[PDB]
Amino acid sequence: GVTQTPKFQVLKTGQSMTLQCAQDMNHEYMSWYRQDPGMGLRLIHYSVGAGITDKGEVPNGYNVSRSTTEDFPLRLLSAAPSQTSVYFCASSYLNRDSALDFGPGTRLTVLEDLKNVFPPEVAVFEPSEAEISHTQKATLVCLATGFYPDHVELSWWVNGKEVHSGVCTDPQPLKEQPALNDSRYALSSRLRVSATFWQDPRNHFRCQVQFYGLSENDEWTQDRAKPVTQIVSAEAWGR
Amino acid sequence: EVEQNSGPLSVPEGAIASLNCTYSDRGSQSFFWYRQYSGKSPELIMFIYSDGDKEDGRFTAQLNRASQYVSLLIRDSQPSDSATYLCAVKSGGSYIPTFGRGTSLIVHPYIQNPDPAVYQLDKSVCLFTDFDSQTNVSQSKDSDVYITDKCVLDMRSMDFKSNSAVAWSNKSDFACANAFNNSIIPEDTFFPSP
Amino acid sequence: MIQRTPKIQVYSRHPAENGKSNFLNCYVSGFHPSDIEVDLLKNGERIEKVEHSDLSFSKDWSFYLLYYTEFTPTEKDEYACRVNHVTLSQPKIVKWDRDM
Amino acid sequence: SLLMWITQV
Amino acid sequence: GSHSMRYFFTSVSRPGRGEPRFIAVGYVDDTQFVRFDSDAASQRMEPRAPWIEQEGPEYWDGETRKVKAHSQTHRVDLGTLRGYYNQSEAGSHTVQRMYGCDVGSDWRFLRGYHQYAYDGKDYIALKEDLRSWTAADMAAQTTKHKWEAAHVAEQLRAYLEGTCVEWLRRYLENGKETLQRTDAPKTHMTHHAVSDHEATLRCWALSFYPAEITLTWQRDQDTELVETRPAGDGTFQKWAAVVVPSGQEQRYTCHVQHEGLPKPLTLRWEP
Repeated sequence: GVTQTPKFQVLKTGQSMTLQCAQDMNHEYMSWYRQDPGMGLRLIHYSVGAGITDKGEVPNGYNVSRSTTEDFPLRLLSAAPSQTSVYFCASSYLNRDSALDFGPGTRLTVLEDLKNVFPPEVAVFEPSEAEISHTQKATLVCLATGFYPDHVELSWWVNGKEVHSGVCTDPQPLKEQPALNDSRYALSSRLRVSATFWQDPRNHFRCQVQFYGLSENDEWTQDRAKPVTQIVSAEAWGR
Repeated sequence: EVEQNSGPLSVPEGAIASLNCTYSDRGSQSFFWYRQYSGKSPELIMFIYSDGDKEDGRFTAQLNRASQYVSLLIRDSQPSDSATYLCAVKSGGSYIPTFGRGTSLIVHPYIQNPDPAVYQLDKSVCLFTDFDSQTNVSQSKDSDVYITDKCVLDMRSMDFKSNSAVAWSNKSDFACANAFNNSIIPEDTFFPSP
Repeated sequence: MIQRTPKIQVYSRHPAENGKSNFLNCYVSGFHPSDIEVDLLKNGERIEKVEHSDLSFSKDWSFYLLYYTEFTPTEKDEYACRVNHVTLSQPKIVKWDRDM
Repeated sequence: SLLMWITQV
Repeated sequence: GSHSMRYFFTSVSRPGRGEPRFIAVGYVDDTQFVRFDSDAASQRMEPRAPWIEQEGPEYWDGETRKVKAHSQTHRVDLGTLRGYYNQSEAGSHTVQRMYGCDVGSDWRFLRGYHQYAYDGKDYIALKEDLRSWTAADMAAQTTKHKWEAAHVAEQLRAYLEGTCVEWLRRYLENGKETLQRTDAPKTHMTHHAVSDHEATLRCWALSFYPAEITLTWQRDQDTELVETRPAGDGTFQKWAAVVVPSGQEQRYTCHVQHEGLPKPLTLRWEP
């Protein structure tokens, strides 16, 4: 299908970056959309084939090139805070009935200063004894707290295998200081299993939060550790 | 060009979800429905070009060129159908499909045997769980207390859905009895004393 | 993999009159593939400012092409068209006969 | 004016 | 009278030389009016006639975008057709496409066309009904089933019966004095000896438009006939010859039929 890299990115105002988009389906048509809370999908640039690109609804601040069938990179010339968005690459054939095929997407956050970037603290809280006797079930909750920007992927792992059955994660995080403009975030998730599975001490439960922040490329002069891209896990065993 | 009400639209599990989308250009040729889960990419469900109905499993696209609208009906709606549904239209004078802003659909699960309860698990965490789908959890009065919105989990192997809401605070004032005072809780909600 | 040999016709736009302005044409047609080399010659020397039409084809899929240039024919000057193609092992010269 | 909708072989 | 608009596309692969060659040309009747060449400097659909130049920037951006989209389709098709016939990467191959529409005396739709060739051979063509495909071999039957599934015929039939005829009528009104003219052939005969007993009679037709013309000999065998050829100024030329026994040239006649001539001409040479 359509691949695009990177999936998350932090930039400081004024930096350049190129969002890659590649497809292996010999689509003639290729496009770049941005998606923002209030405004839906808006078209940046498109290309009906190699050697032609065209402007969309919101082209300003962006460049594209189409020198090959497969690739259609989007360059940000001088990163601005208003370019903070989710970016989708979309390609299709040229039949009347051809539908767009969208890439996984690229969450970009452009900041004035990188000092607000923090990774998450992660904690697993074990099930209530009262829940176990009352419902014959055991709910673990995981809290991911104090992170910025909102660039996290939470997952539950049971005995080394990722699980989706009996999992709820919040669609959006909470602002810890809702008044403050550059507020750090909190996210929660639940893993529910039967009491039989929890109370068995052989079983091992891990809440994993992949945080996307700075790279080795970026500079860091602060006293605290560089808030790099990292996986932060919290653990639990049965009782 | 292409208009869509944003929602959210609430539908009970099992009922028909009805999503609409109008368009201004009579020269429109093909019409598309994409589904986008929260934090994921839009994915095609189905397209339609000829006037009438088109069935594909639980989905039915409906096109009416005289009144200039496209519809998506979802029979036997499930909680996993909760998503943003994007309408797109391709036309005669361009290769660019025209998108509507998308309609958010939430399908509330049918809880068979409601068992509303508030359990206790730096920081302590209270879990308001097993409650009815008509219960709306409200945000906190106090700012040091954080409360998440209700969340639907699905234990596949046992076919058991469950609503849940989490709350926490580092304050020693905070207790699980206090947690959800601002919400209209069910009258017979279980509050154990560990 | 089928190949077709070009048919060459060398001629003038108007009926030739000595010491009078005209055009010299070389019309190559019926060939395949499209890759072809066409020069117009004056007394065995390649003429430099030679224009050509945009590649098109006939109902049988074979290509046709008009190569042309401006010239003033005289009694003694000899004009030709030299054409090379994969079907031809050597470049083929066709002399301009003013009654063909 | 050229064709618009083109489908690959 | 009867009129037509055709587009001709030539796509050629260039192994180990990168980008394939793409050439596109548009005709109204026998008059070329537009072209695109991937090797040209502009990368635009360019005018090749005076009457088309009065179309505004919107037309040229649209056609350029459309032709660039044709080239991208064709670029992929070369690779796909290579796979179907299991051919090497190192050989050059050619794809051709022709489409267009006819109109009668009343300027209403008459017929439409969409044909497609690989290495100078029929691959797949749309029938006169405009709903159905002729596939020339097993590889083109794959393309047939794929184009039936994607409703290609329906989409082409919409273009051929609608857009194609509307733009043809528009070009016929814009280039009226070029396209609705009919130049009759100017004719003469030449005689040359080849022998004591034989002699060539050549019959000429010059400065005629359009190119459809018939030259035939009559007595009361050894007939040569060249391919109709462009003069380079919009008009066409053709000659026909016969080798005849000398002293009997008076009994041979050349016959010329052309829509510019109100009645067909008979030409005779006498010693």
